[PDB]
Amino acid sequence: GPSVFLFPPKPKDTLMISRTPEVTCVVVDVSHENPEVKFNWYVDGVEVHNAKTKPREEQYNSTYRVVSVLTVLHQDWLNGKEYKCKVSNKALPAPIEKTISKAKGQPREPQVYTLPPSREEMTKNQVSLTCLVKGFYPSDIAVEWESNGQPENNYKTTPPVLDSDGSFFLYSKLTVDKSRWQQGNVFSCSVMHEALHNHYTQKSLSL
Amino acid sequence: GPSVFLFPPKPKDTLMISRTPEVTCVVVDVSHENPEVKFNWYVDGVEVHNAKTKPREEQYNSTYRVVSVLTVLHQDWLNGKEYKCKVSNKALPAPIEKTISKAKGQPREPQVYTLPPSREEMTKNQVSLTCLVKGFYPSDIAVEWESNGQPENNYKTTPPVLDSDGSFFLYSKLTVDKSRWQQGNVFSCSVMHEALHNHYTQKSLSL
Amino acid sequence: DCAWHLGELVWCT
Amino acid sequence: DCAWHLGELVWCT
Ligand SMILES: *[C@@H]1O[C@H](CO[C@H]2O[C@@H](C)[C@@H](O)[C@@H](O)[C@@H]2O)[C@@H](O[C@@H]2O[C@H](CO)[C@@H](O[C@@H]3O[C@H](CO[C@H]4O[C@H](CO)[C@@H](O)[C@H](O)[C@@H]4O[C@@H]4O[C@H](CO)[C@@H](O[C@@H]5O[C@H](CO)[C@H](O)[C@H](O)[C@H]5O)[C@H](O)[C@H]4NC(C)=O)[C@@H](O)[C@H](O[C@H]4O[C@H](CO)[C@@H](O)[C@H](O)[C@@H]4O)[C@@H]3O)[C@H](O)[C@H]2NC(C)=O)[C@H](O)[C@H]1NC(C)=O
Ligand SMILES: *[C@@H]1O[C@H](CO[C@H]2O[C@@H](C)[C@@H](O)[C@@H](O)[C@@H]2O)[C@@H](O[C@@H]2O[C@H](CO)[C@@H](O[C@@H]3O[C@H](CO[C@H]4O[C@H](CO)[C@@H](O)[C@H](O)[C@@H]4O[C@@H]4O[C@H](CO)[C@@H](O[C@@H]5O[C@H](CO)[C@H](O)[C@H](O)[C@H]5O)[C@H](O)[C@H]4NC(C)=O)[C@@H](O)[C@H](O[C@H]4O[C@H](CO)[C@@H](O)[C@H](O)[C@@H]4O)[C@@H]3O)[C@H](O)[C@H]2NC(C)=O)[C@H](O)[C@H]1NC(C)=O
Repeated sequence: GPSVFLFPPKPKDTLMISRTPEVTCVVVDVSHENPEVKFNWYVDGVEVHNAKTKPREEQYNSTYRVVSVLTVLHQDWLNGKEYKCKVSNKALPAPIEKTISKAKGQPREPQVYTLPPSREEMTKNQVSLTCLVKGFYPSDIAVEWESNGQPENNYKTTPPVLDSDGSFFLYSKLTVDKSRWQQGNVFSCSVMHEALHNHYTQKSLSL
Repeated sequence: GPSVFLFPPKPKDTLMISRTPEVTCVVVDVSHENPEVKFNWYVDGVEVHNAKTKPREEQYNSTYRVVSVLTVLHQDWLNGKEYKCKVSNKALPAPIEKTISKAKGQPREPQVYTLPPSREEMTKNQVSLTCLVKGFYPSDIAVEWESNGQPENNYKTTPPVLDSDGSFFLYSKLTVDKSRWQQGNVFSCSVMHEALHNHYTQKSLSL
Repeated sequence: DCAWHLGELVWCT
Repeated sequence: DCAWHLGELVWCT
């Protein structure tokens, strides 16, 4: 029988007004003999009709993958509205329903602190620039780095770790050439989270 | 039918000569009709006989949980020897075999750097002491904190993250009362890994 | 006021 | 030489 998986929108799509967030209802193990799948979408119980079906995709393992996409309003998602996707198909004795929404809990503003490399590190080829993002809730966040308005892609960010106070924290490490850091260059930690003023804040790091 | 899960020993047990590491072969979904399970252990193909069976445990969901424990030698584990557990039971068409051993790849020594709390964090009631452990391989490690020889339990450590050079790194955050920090108290980050001299290293941090 | 990430509009209060 | 963690013997080369 078919299986269903309901995915939330990307953090950046919900936090940036210049983007369009969407919920994706994925149906796997759809059979070749009965691929007709009916979707019924609800938002807080009220049925909606603006969803679109993505083109069917052959998986080559004897099944299809049928997907429905529902566009959501930034404020509707951020306000904790619930999205339910009901999936009906002939091979399904009874319709399958999945529900997803933002994590419930009072949102808390992340504190962002940039931390320079250790004195002991000043002898290696490349130095590490740290950015501590703590005290945030929910865990939905986006962290990036830049210098002179240009994006720095040489970084790794730990997944959010649940702190002892019910909030989340994480660390992001950007690795650069000692020269750059030594020269006084300015590097920044860009963080996007719903609880920040304008869902944004930048923290600079240099000498 | 029963299912089998083979677990590696704890990092601290393999790195400390004062401890005894062991591999654990757990068998779940054992039936009441046929609870008798035979174990055959091997180390690099050579069958061994010093394993012990833990006392049987009723799971209350209609099945038993049968477990076998094999003690290993610190050097055998660290040297990449393979441990295979074969499980036989009348409700199993053919014996089940699982194999586990240390992660393969040249071991690399972790670089440990302690990072003080951001000056911006001093407005808060408690502060964050960071410890960056990077460039290590394999990911098997143990990180703890202490002060005046006494263990500090108020910390959280990120899971190891795979870096761009094939090594792992992580961050550990100890939260202390701002007063304690501003008073000159010395805190240390204790790291245990196979590539460190004597599997240990300690890095201090103070005002 | 507004916030911008690499030129892109993020949000405005 | 050896290494000790909180008094416990870790290892000796
Ligand atoms: C037949 O073949 C099917 C396909 O197989 C092939 O694809 C590979 C992935 C492998 O599966 C390989 O064998 C083949 O080459 C196969 O389908 C798979 O079936 C699995 C079990 O039924 C199913 O597992 C679940 O996976 C969930 C996570 O899925 C996401 O992540 C994986 C990778 O991490 C990815 O492969 C999936 O496609 C999902 O990816 C997410 O996709 C969404 C929607 O597109 C993205 O969100 C939207 O993104 C758009 C842009 O694209 C917009 O941004 C929009 O706003 C967003 O909403 C999202 O970004 C993306 N994330 C990632 C990380 O990629 C698990 O969550 C789930 O786990 C739960 O349930 C299980 C039980 O089932 C529990 O054990 C768990 O604890 C948990 O509760 C579960 O594991 C796979 O998802 C599915 N793969 C695909 C591609 O559909 C099928 O089963 C085969 N059948 C047979 C009989 O052989
Ligand atoms: C009937 O009930 C069974 C018992 O379940 C009970 O708890 C709940 C489930 C209740 O709902 C109730 O049913 C029961 O009261 C139930 O068994 C479960 O079956 C699961 C599926 O078959 C099985 O899942 C696998 O879990 C693996 C991880 O297991 C560890 O983590 C879980 C959760 O944290 C923990 O419960 C387990 O006990 C395991 O814990 C580890 O145990 C080892 C060995 O003892 C420890 O290591 C040793 O520790 C000692 C300590 O002194 C020494 O240090 C020594 O040196 C060490 O070796 C280890 O520390 C400990 N870790 C943790 C974190 O606690 C997953 O690995 C596995 O997933 C993998 O494989 C599958 C399939 O290939 C993939 O899908 C995954 O992607 C992944 O690759 C899988 O999820 C449960 O583990 C099992 N629970 C128990 C307690 O055994 C049974 O299913 C029920 N049956 C029915 C019909 O209902």
